[PDB]
Amino acid sequence: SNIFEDVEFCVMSGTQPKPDLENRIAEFGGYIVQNPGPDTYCVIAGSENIRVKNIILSNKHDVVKPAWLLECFKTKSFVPWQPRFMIHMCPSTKEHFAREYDC
Amino acid sequence: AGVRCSLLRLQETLSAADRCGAALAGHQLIRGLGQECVLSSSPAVLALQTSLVFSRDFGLLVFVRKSLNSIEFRECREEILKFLCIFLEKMGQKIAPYSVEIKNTCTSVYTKDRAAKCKIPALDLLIKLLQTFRSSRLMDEFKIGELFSKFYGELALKKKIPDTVLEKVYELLGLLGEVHPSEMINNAENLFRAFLGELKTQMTSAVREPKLPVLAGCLKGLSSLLCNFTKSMEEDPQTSREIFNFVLKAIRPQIDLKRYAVPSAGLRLFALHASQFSTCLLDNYVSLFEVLLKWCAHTNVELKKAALSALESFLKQVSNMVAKNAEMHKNKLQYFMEQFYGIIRNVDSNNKELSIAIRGYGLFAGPCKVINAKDVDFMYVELIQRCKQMFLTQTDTGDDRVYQMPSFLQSVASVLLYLDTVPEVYTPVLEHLVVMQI
Amino acid sequence: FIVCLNKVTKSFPPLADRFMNAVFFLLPKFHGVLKTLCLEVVLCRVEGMTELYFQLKSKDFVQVMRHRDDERQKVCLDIIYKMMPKLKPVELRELLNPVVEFVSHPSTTCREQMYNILMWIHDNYRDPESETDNDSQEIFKLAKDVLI
Amino acid sequence: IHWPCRLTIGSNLSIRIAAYKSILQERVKKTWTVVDAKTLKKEDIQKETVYCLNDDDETEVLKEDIIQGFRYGSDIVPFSKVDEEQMKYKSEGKCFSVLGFCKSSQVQRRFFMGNQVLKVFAARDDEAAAVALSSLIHALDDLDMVAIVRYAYDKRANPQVGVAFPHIKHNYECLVYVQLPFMEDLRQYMFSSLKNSKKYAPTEAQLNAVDALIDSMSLAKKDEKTDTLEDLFPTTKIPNPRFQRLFQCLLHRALHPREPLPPIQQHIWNMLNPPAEVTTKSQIPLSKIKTLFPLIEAKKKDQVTAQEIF
Amino acid sequence: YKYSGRDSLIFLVDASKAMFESQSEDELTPFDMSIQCIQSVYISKIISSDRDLLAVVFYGTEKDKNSVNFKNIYVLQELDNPGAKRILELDQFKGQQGQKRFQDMMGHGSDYSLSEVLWVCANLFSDVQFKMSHKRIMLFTNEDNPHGNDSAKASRARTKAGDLRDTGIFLDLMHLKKPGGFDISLFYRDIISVHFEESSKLEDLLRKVRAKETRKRALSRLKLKLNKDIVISVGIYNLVQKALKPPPIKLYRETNEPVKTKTRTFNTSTGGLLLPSDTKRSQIYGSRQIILEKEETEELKRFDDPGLMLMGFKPLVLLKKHHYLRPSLFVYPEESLVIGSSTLFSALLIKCLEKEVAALCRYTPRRNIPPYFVALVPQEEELDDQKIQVTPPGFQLVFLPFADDKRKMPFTEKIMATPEQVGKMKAIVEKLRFTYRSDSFENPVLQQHFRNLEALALDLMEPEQAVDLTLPKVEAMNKRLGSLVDEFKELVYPPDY
DNA sequence: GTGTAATCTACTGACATCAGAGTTCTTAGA
DNA sequence: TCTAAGAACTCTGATGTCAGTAGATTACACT
Repeated sequence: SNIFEDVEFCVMSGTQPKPDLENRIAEFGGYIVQNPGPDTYCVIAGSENIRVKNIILSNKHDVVKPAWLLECFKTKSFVPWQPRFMIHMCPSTKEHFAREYDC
Repeated sequence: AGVRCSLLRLQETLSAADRCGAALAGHQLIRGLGQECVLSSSPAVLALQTSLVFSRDFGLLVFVRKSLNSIEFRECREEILKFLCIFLEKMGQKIAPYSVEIKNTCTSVYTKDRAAKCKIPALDLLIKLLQTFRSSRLMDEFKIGELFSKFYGELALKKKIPDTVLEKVYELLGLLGEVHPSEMINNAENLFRAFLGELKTQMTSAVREPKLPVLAGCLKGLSSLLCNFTKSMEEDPQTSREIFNFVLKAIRPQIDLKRYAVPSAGLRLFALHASQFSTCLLDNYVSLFEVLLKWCAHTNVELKKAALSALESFLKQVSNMVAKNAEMHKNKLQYFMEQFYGIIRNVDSNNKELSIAIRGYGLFAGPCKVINAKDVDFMYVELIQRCKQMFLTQTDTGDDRVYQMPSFLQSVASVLLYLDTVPEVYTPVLEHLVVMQI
Repeated sequence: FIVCLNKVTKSFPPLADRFMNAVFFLLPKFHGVLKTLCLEVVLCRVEGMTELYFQLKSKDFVQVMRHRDDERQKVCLDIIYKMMPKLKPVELRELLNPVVEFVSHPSTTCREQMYNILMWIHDNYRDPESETDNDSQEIFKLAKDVLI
Repeated sequence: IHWPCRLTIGSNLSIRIAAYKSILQERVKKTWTVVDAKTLKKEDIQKETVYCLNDDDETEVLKEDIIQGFRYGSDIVPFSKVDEEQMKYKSEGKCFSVLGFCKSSQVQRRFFMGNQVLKVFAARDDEAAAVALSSLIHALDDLDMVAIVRYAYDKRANPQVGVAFPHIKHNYECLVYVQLPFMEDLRQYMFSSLKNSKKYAPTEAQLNAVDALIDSMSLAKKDEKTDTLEDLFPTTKIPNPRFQRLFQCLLHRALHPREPLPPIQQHIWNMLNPPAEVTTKSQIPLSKIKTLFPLIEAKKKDQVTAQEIF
Repeated sequence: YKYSGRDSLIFLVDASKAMFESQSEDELTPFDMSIQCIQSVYISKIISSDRDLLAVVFYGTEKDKNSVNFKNIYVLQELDNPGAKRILELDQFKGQQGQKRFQDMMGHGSDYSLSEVLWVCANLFSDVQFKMSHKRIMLFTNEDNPHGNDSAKASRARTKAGDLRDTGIFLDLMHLKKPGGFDISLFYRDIISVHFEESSKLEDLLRKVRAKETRKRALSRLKLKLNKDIVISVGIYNLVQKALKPPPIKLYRETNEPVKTKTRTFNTSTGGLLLPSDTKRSQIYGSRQIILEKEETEELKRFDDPGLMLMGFKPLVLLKKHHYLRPSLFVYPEESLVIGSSTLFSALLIKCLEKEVAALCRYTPRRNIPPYFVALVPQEEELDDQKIQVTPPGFQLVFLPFADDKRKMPFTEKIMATPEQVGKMKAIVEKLRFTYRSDSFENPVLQQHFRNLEALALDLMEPEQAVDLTLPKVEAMNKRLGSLVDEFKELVYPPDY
């Protein structure tokens, strides 16, 4: 898969094998980032860690369901994000959803 | 040849589990490899060893470059680079197809590892590799300029760099100029400033104990550096003066130095490049000459070997120096021609010290001919009767020839080198002595 | 401590036993020339201790044996020798797996000790009382092969 | 700095308290500016810092790719800075609140754990407050107790616990505060004792010798029958020789262009040394010492004089 | 003991069907008790003594793994420096589902032999390479008779245990819990160094303490010289230090690697690189600029050869506590340098204590340092409570302040109190007493930082959010003092705030 | 020369520590 | 009508320290 390349992730949790989450991402080539800076696309976590609680306490990132990326792996095509695919969103996505969602 | 199996197992050791345990197995495995393939003698099997050691799909260099992330293999890296060092000697210049890869291994290891125990040998191998591959065109493809860049940068990382690794760093910055002067043409002056300055700090100290080994490295690097990029009769009162007074400072053992690297290296500096300092030599002639003779007899064999060369150079440079001008009479006819004369004529000193003394009687044949011709033949005489009493001793076995007639022949050569006439009446004696030496 | 003990035992086996627990416990710690001395102390009395094979595999005696250090290897093969009559076969197999390695080694003395080991194997295991012990058969085969 | 704070005792007895600093290891005012040789311009040098990964000397971008970690045993936690402010232990603020009162000897001279010693005085112009504090002070004094108060300069500063010592001067009563250790700070050591001196054995000759000594060299002796001893070494009024040397050096380096530095001015050394009279009294007692103890050798070191001429 | 040596504690739990599922009641579980103990002590050691060694090994199990391939012994994690990747492993077993995992991975609890178990632990301590300061083994069992059946196994056990006692290893078991069977004279009176069903010694191993320690490390050894001829060998040790948080380390985003800072200094006029020689120090006074050699900028401090310079002696009333400067240090002779000097140290100590007077001196802790004036106030030992060291005997180091420190106070006038309100304040101050022990409190900051560290390390659901004695217990002061605040309001307070 | 000692000097882990630099607060303040 | 200067504290980075370890260097020594 030459799709997830140029797209940079953050598998902050996952233990579904967590170290295999990024591996599956790796044959898809998704750019693997251990700690999300302002550049990264979104953050992926199979549960909540205290760092997850942090990045919730600072909305500067987009926080995702575990199942969503698996579905995009089972679409053989990136599935752009949808309300269920998230478990928290950033203020840029919230202002976008103030155009794009019922409240 | 078990080298192949042993090596094969070495790359296995990379992936074993108990890394802190796989380490010991690997380390004495590589020691076994070294012992096996340094002993080898058959010029056939030796090639097989070499091509397995520097092999690619496996082999010692790939083992280093790939076992370099871990810290559990410090001892293994150490031994593997040491074994490279020995190998490089054992098959000098044959390794020619692998020199580039060895250099990349050396620089890689120096950049990566932390503990000095692996850096010291790493730099050592570059020192050996450079020192042995001077002539060949291989020299151009070490990208020596980049090497100077990298290590010059290393010289400025807040001086955290440990002591011995710093001494070797200075060694390499030095010998780097020597091996390939052409690439250093625009960088040398900076390096001179570096060495001069850091030497100043490290030996013109005020509070800090002299980092002795650092100093030894510094001035030896300086020695290597002067081989090209000379520094005499150009900006002498600054540049040469600093170098020289530092050399004096090194030579002088203002206290009994129980360790010997510093004086030894200093003597070597003076020996190989008194040609630069010829101007200022006469300034301190008394002190220099005194210190050198007094230094000529300590027990350290390497030190004695340094001392004799030093005196030889001193006398030679002084002798060349007087041959140009007529004020240094109050120098020879006040200090030299009397002190070494008094050595010969009175002492019961060492054989070696006697030899250097006779040398000294010679090397000043020049000034003798400049000042008074009528003494030249007189000293010729005196020397040849010295010969006549040192060869006709009627078979004094084991004591008399031991170190002498080499010297006397050296001397008679020196003196005849400036005789105007020929004392033909004495001449046949001379060639009789020559035959005796033969 | 090891040096003192070695110098003691070098003319007196018996005293070792009282300290040999420590002798073993300290074994894997040391490296270098003192290792030789430690295993020498082990040698001085190897003929008596029961369950020495277990205690000896404890420290990596197999991996200890592989090291290129002539004296260390000589004492190690001698250790092998003396404990030969007492060790059960199922593990003499694993123990001879690295002994057989020393066919290629250069220390002539070391090879002499090897061949002594394998001589003894061959002499005392020829045609074992029971064929069922495939371990015994394999040991005999390997010994024969190297001795040939 | 006039620091005012609310001396808090209980939840309903706030008192405005004015905090002041008493003793602080003074640091020289302005640092040695680093300047380039032979040009002597400050602006010509950049102490720039660069962060580089260990692999192949890859240079990492200065101030947005590095996130701080911590060591927890073998591995490194990727902590951060944002998470730092989100989890750091907050606090209300000044919170100079009295935890309690305790005996003098309940705290000891040794244990003071301070950077600096505050002086704890009344916010001016509120007399009733001042007398209230004064009541506090006397009461602690005669009853010979001390106070232990949570202290904090402000937010974003680590809190702090230590003694509130109360002080009296005929011009004014005083209250002073010193850091006293938190538990993690205290250390414990065995220190094999001495009165088991079966190997040291201070014989009576040595004993009364040292008696004669410590009496003889008494740096202080009563004067004026007022028991104000011969404290002609107050050390309290004595200028810090460090600063003396520093200003002297700056001088001689100014009044002259390049010249080698001087030695210590003899008046400084006279200043630091004890007043002569003690030295005069000292020779005989030490003289008797030298014959009454064993004094096996020791070692020494070197300098540039290790290879400096003359 | 040998400093580089380290403290090593191996852990060893009875893995039989014995206590894997005793659960007589429904409030605890002996395995869930031991695992809690191990997790707790191990996390405590993480922060506490991060350099030490721990190991966990269960015995009697059905699966097998050890160095020697014995039967029924499983080394869960070998002796290694503590780390998270191990607390994770232990936690994997904490729980009813956790105990299901434990039983279905290694075994319900097979037959065993503590003789062999001790053999195993012995080999473990042997295998390590670093030097070991103390070596301690903790059983976690309750079968107070390991086996009453095959006595030969018991004889072998006593033999080997005596050996381990002789090889330099101690051993200790905390009797966890058994219905009855809560005795140590049955087979262990000769093993460990009256009795009941639960161990007090295991209670504190849950106390969860998390400071850190350093051993008897001399801060600096300097030679106290009475005069220019008599010198004694003193070790300046330290007894309070204000532990700051462990200094953080810089890491890369994408890989959490170390980042190896590389600060340097270089030219602005050209892209050159100033080597350390090529810099000068400078000040600005009197509108004129100043130059010194970098060597000189430290030469400007050389004042005295390192050591201590005792001048005189001084009446302890005069060393006023009012002018503390830095934490004090401690003085105690080091026999190593000047042999016998300990005698003179003792002499000074005894005599000064007897004649109740200080000893003033000049302190040059290291080269290149200006001297300060410090007093050698002697200290008597105290042991009374349990004959254990409390205040070590010797001299203190009260640094005496310098004139540049007094910080002249902004003079204000005094107003004495009236004996009435001070007479009541006597009652106030009496009421709120409390004995202050030295180790009463903790840094909330250091403690919470360490906590948050474990929190992030172990992927916990929550930070621990420690509650720390530093904050006052407000209701206690409101209550135990009574409403006397209004009393002092009506005594010495008018309407204004 | 050759070979074995004895022993100085190194490096490192680790721990204190000055200084240096980043940061919030009062006065004097267009 | 408000803008710097110091303050202060904390934090970071080097410098120097101490114990330990072990290497290589240097003395000693062989009839």
